[PDB]
Amino acid sequence: DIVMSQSPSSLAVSVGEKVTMSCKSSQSLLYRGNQMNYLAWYQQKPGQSPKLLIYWASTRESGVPDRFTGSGSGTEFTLTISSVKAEDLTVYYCQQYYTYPRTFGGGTKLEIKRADAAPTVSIFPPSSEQLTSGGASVVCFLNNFYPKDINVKWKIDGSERQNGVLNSWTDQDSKDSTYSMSSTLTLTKDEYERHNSYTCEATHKTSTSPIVKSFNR
Amino acid sequence: EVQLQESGGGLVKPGGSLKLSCAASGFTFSTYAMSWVRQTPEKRLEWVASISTGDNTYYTDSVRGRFTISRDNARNILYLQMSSLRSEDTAMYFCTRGRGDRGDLFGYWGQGTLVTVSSAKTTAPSVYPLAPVCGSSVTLGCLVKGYFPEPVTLTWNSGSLSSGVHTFPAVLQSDLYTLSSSVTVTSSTWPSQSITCNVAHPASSTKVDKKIEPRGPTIK
Repeated sequence: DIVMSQSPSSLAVSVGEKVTMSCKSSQSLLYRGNQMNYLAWYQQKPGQSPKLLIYWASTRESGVPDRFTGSGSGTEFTLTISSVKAEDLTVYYCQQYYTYPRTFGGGTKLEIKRADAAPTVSIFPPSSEQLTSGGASVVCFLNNFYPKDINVKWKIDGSERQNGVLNSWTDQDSKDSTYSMSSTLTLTKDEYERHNSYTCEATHKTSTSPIVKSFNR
Repeated sequence: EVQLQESGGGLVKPGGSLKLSCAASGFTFSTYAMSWVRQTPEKRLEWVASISTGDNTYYTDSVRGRFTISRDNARNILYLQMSSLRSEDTAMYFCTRGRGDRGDLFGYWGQGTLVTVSSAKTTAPSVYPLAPVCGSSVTLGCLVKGYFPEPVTLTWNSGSLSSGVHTFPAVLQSDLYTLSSSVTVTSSTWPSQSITCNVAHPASSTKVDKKIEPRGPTIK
């Protein structure tokens, strides 16, 4: 294919900052005939369609603010925002239209820097109600942490279980710029009752050791 | 000025068929190349097909021989006929118009129409209260497990409890969605004051309330 790669996939930014996004091309997009790069950038705000931002690598679309600037050539392209505004905190996609199939980069999301915060971790045994139906989900909330990178391990009677884990991550909170995560371990009731110690352990850069939350059945 | 509006999206079973339409207005439609571009649940953008100003069509391999892009200049509409639908085809489908009278550069996009391809049966969620186990604040929760299709609506105390709430995006496992929500309050607030999980699933037409009961020894 012609493969488009964007780096990094996410970027922590402060309002008023100058930021730069990379888009790389697996084959050159520079057409010799007219010296144009067949490369476009799009912005996509939450709930909205992508909107064309830049084309021919460096031509701003009309009504696109001067702080947006595209550059580069061949296989290496750059989207620069002079001074980022809050409404710029979103996903940007590069796209080649040099050949078919038209192909997109995976996008770069801009997010707000805020200062690191430790997760608040909570573990919940299966409800008696779910138990009656022969199911047993164990739920762990990891709330209000920063940065977004986090790891959760389930340990049952001291040993690690990976199958049957369902994870979910919030978007950056609009009020406090923190992240939260939900981890659900679903067992059969029978298997839940073959064990005693259930442990949710969170590895986050705010601690050199795991944050552990446990209960005994 | 330029308006694009997609329609015809919906839920279908694998192997199913659909026809999307894209109503255009506010420009000379015959002048422009048009396209369909989809956005997957993973939020990847995938070009699906393009049609030239002279009815030449272009497809991405995955939909070749299954989808057909067409235009009707007399009515200013672009179509995408979809057949033999697959799980992978699940996406938001956008129609686009070329930026200029030249090529198919995606200059203008509609707001999209959603296509879901799933073999799941319509399923009401199981809603379980999550009570804290063995201070200053306390975190309660609600697990909304195994439902289809999206969406559900979850409130705490009918909407009264709004701050300290996290509701996690639905996630798919075994063709069913699971969602959860946490609510964090003052320890003196609960269990002194009642707290209840309200889940609505408007498709199975179910509405469920779940009071979070505090754990403790009124054990036998």
